[PDB]
Amino acid sequence: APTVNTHFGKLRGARVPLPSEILGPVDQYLGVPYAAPPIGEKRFLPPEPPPSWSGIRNATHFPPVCPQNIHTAVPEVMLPVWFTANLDIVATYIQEPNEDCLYLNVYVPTSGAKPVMVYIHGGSYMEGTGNMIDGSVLASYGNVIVITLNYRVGVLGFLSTGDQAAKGNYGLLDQIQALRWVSENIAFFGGDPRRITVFGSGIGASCVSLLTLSHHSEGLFQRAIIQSGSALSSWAVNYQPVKYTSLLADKVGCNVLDTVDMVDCLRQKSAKELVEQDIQPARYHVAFGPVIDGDVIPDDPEILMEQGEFLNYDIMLGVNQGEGLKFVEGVVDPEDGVSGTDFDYSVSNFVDNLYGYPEGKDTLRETIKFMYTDWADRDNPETRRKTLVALFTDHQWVEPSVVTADLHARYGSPTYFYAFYHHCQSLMKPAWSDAAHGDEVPYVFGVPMVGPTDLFPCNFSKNDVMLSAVVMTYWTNFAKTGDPNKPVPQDVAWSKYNPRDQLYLHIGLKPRVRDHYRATKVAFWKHLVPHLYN
Amino acid sequence: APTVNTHFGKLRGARVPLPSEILGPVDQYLGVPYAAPPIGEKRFLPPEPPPSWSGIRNATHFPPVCPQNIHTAVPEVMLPVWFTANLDIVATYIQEPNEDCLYLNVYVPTGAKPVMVYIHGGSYMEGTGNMIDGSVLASYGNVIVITLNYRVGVLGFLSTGDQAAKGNYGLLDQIQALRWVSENIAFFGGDPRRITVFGSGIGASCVSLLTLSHHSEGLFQRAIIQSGSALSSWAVNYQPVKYTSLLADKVGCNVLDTVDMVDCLRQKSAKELVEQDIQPARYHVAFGPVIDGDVIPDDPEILMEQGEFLNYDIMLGVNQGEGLKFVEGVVDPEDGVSGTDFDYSVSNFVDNLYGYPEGKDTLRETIKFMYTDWADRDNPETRRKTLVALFTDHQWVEPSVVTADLHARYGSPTYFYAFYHHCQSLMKPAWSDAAHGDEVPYVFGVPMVGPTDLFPCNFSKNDVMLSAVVMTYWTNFAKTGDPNKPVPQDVAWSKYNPRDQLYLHIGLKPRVRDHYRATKVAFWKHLVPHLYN
Ligand SMILES: *[C@@H]1O[C@H](CO)[C@@H](O)[C@H](O)[C@H]1NC(C)=O
Ligand SMILES: *[C@@H]1O[C@H](CO)[C@@H](O)[C@H](O)[C@H]1NC(C)=O
Ligand SMILES: *[C@@H]1O[C@H](CO)[C@@H](O)[C@H](O)[C@H]1NC(C)=O
Ligand SMILES: *[C@@H]1O[C@H](CO)[C@@H](O)[C@H](O)[C@H]1NC(C)=O
Repeated sequence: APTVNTHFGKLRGARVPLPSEILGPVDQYLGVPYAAPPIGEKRFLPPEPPPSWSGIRNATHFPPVCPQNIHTAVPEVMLPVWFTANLDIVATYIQEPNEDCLYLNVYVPTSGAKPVMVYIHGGSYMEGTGNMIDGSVLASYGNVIVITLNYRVGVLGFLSTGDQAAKGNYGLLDQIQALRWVSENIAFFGGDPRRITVFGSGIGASCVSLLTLSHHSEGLFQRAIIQSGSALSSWAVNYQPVKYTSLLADKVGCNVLDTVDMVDCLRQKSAKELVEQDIQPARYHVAFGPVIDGDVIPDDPEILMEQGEFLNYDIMLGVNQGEGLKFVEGVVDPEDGVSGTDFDYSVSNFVDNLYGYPEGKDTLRETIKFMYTDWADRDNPETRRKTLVALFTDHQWVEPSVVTADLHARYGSPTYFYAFYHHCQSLMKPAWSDAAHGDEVPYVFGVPMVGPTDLFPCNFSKNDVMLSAVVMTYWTNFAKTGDPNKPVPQDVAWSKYNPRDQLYLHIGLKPRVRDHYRATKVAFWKHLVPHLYN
Repeated sequence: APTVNTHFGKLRGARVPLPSEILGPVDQYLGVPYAAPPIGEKRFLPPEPPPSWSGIRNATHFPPVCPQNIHTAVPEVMLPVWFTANLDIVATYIQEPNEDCLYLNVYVPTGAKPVMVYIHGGSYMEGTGNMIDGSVLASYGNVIVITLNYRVGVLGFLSTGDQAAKGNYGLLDQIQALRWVSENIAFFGGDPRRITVFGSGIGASCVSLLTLSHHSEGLFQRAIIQSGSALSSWAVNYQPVKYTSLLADKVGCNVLDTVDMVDCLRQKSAKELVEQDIQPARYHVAFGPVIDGDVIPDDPEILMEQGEFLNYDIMLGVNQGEGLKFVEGVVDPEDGVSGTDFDYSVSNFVDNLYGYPEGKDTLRETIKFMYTDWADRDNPETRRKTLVALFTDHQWVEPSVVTADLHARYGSPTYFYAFYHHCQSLMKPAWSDAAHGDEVPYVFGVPMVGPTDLFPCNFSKNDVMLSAVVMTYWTNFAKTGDPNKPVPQDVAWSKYNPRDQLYLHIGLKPRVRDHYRATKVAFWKHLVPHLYN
């Protein structure tokens, strides 16, 4: 009977033994309320502290997830491969969602106060839950506390009228609120409030990125790990909340004169209704997500990076070899190639969606075509496919991540960069593909140590286990000391990243330090492309 | 007393033994007239057959070279490094030039032998085949080597853009010299059926043009085009009318009627026409080959598409650092180039070649980007290398590749190379790679004789070994049209085609590679035309 005392009352967790003998068991406390339920008047309002309970509270079972619908259309590209490939298994987690969903899960190892790693999940700002990820392995192996949380998503989480009626960013405020709770209470679990690291993958990483740039998050956590995401990608921030919110208002018939009144009208509607609505944004953009409210996000995220807000965090970030898999998947023939006409089509469509037919568009389009053509093997259809993925991977992930890594390490503050060049073999993904979006997740959470799971049907080798131990060792070490190499040595040194040297860690079965990761491509998007048009 | 009978008379050459003991002696016949003197009425007229001579002609000494002046300004970048670095020694060859200068030199080893006809070239204004001694190439490769003299500068390429002066007289001289060889080299033990013509620099620009001419038909079978093309900005003069009239004004021979001004120009001393300081636009030529519609029927690129030169076996290539003189002015004592200096030269380059058209600003930044090493942005030494490469790629590599592509289009025999070696000397900065003309000494086997007045290089044993290799490749091509047959190296030089793009990397360790600087070549060929109108 594992019990822990907190500022709001006592709660009872469970001791669960890992299938692996070598790994020790963990005490896990599921469904701990970190805020008062955001329902009724509380909807579209910042989170409030949870009420206290007089007795011992049961933390044995998973709570309801936040209102969401996987069947309803959402941007496919934004979601991790493991997610879309296994929608059936995911559905078992999402069933019976409730607006009362602000809960978190805690995984504690069985010397001294332990570091705390707070994970932020994320599919597309519309879906997902921390429940899918079981932090037991990461906790027991690295001897740290692992936390997975649930936050308001979609309409309920990010609705904004662009004024005082609905400022937005409620999903982010929940994360802040969840972080305060950990800061004030994790000491009760044997956790160190002074050593708190927050990390996420994909959209989760975009959230982590934004948390580092916020005044509200100041003092709560010390380090961040930003995996395959940034505050700078086209779908990280919604620059038209007013447009998409009114579209919602019309669909539910909540159209009225005063924005204050229409928000109130939205409060009356069932939580289910607001979610189901088919509100599609412009391609590679988001209809409901973080906005620049002037409070939580005081300015354009890039400007905030220049101002130096997030320099007081130790930061580790990186990308995968083939993130943008879904960008070309539609157009790949059975021979695993892409035709020249198809290449020209995708490149042009890419320029259409991202740059929107500006002056000199014809000039840029040809320039993009040139940079991502392998002139040493012009005709090869397979290589044509690789470059096409690379085009999307570089633009949406690599360049924004690198710009972030540069701006953070500008004054020597601790920064680490990586490129993930390995992935499990599975039927979830075409055999010709490299490490795709989210493919780093299983190794971070030590899935090969437990073997194949319902969510990761991968056929893990001994090599997979070996790398997973390595990745976790790097990851937990960073949490403990802000240095990937200390204190637990590998049984290669991960060098610090600075704008001049540009050293990064190539993570694969063959690990090594390298420099200037795709710098020529990164330079193209950062420097040359802004010049070509206007 | 080495004597040979010809269609124009008997002539006696001299037999000279090579300093290398391994190499056998050669019979050399110097100053053989291949055309009637182009003087008086003959000036600015196509070459005519040489008159016969009744006695035995002495061919032991060099004849006068064509009218030229090395002191008078000519574009420095166009000239080979060995030439400009040793103007003093060059001057001894150029002394006493005479308008009666259409002579050639023959080098014969002691069955019928292949004939290699070399065409020299600095800038169309100067030079002579006399400077190059084909004895080594002849004795080692067992082939006949021929170096010729042709009309240069005003006398060689003056054009009024009409019938008064069609131009291309320098090329016509080369054609005429080739006819002479075709009809008479059999008397020397040569095979008229196996004739290869080759040249370096502007000389290579000529060979390229000869292959595209109707006039050259039937004369020669193979060509070796070294560090030159018919497509470079300075290969063809597209404003002959403009520069010719400038000359007329300076000599005071300017008139409305073209026939009369040409006639007046005939009156002037050969001396007067040469000395004149007439500078063309940068990287362009004031006097050179023109598109007359006869010798050069159309734009050289168009002629390539039409397929004129497909019936020739062709071998061509470039050097690693051709464009040395493009950046030499701007190199600091640290052997580096500053960013401001980098931006300056790149901007000036776009100014000269593209002439400030619309979207020049967009193009300028794109050039800057492509030739910046973003993996070592700050390095001043690397900035220097890229600056050399920019000029090297644009002026030599890309035009050469385009030529090689168009020739091998239907599978006709083509071979490509990149020369990645050079001798150590004071002629050239120590940091430099193989520069313009640096392949010449190895082609002509200079290391076999050791350092000469024209090539003060300190040749190592490695230099000798490579020179043997290069000559073996070269002479093999002359004999069979294949670099590998019949004499084996004791590496196989693969044929070049547009898809595979295989080339021979020539250095102390020769090897086959593919798609030589293809990304850079593709930039100049495909992307750059798009940016500006
Ligand atoms: C918690 O669950 C246990 C059974 O697992 C039950 O005995 C206990 O009464 C529950 N506590 C509360 C407060 O409901
Ligand atoms: C899973 O492993 C088995 C061997 O145990 C193999 O037959 C199968 O191909 C593997 N699956 C994938 C997707 O590689
Ligand atoms: C032939 O010419 C050479 C020039 O090198 C001269 O020295 C020689 O005396 C001449 N011989 C005769 C027989 O005229
Ligand atoms: C002369 O040769 C030596 C090596 O034998 C070399 O180090 C030196 O640079 C050479 N000097 C010149 C002027 O070629």
